[PDB]
Amino acid sequence: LDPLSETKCTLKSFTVEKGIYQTSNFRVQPTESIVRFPNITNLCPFHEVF
Amino acid sequence: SALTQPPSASGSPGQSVTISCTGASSDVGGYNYVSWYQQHPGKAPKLMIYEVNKRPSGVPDRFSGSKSGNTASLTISGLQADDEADYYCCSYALSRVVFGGGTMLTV
Repeated sequence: LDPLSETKCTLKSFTVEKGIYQTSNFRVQPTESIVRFPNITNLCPFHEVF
Repeated sequence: SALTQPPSASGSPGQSVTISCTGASSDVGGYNYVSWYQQHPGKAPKLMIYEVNKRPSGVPDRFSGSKSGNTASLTISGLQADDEADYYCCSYALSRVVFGGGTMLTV
């Protein structure tokens, strides 16, 4: 909800003293799309073996 | 694939003739999956040449076979009157037998 509740959950307590008192979390930017770039080709002669 | 055979063949008795067969496929087993059949007008065909480096029993040595690349050859040493029949080549490599268009051999 808010950084106060986040640091409360981090400290596992409903009361937080003065100061940072801990490191809240780490920022991680997520992905927005997908890029599957494999090659370009024709089918495989699996009938020659099976 | 489909096999290709000449429309007809001609040859005088005593000489030799050759029948071509282009289009034989192959697999991981080998390249000798070529067979030949002779069918006289009015009866069922008969297996003449199979595994061209070999031949069945009861067949004279006049019928010979060979293969160079993707082309098969049927060699007949002596031509006789009872040789006029339709000769088909068959490819049985990829678990699928395919008969060619056939050739008319007349003496």
